[PDB]
Amino acid sequence: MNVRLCYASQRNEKNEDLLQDLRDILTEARDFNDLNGICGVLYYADNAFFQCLEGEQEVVERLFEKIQKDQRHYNIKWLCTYSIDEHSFQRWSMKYVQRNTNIETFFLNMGENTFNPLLLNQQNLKFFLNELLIAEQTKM
Ligand SMILES: Cc1cc2nc3c(=O)[nH]c(=O)nc-3n(C[C@H](O)[C@H](O)[C@H](O)COP(=O)(O)O)c2cc1C
Repeated sequence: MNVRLCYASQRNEKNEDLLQDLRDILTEARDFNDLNGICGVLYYADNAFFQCLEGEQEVVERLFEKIQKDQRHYNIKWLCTYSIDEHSFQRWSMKYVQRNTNIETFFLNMGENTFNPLLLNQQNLKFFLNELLIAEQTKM
């Protein structure tokens, strides 16, 4: 089974150098994901991560277990795991997306002015993933 797994987490602010942490996370993620048949997107804004992992169920669940142990975030909240009929994020071992006015417009239009993916219902999380898919990747 191929699956998409999504979660949200909090930036651990004990870590002072966020810019280097994001570089390190994306370096590690792109290396491992490429070697293990995983793709997806990492969204970062307002001290919170949202990630979607796509790939074979066992490798994706194993990677999510490893990510839970990572001291660069805390308060990991699993949002969904479902089987997928297409790999939407196959262009990227790990796409990087930051907040932009289109994503802010998306949240405002559906009434969620916190811009917090953790608050989205199943349908709105699918729409949020669409925004992350069409967003121009942020070059790190
Ligand atoms: C928000 C976030 C997202 C991450 N995404 C991935 C990823 O997609 N793939 C990956 O291999 N590592 C990712 N990591 C990194 C792993 O958690 C990190 O490389 C791992 O802790 C190294 O584990 P090890 O010491 O067992 O090698 C991520 C880390 C964070 C904080």
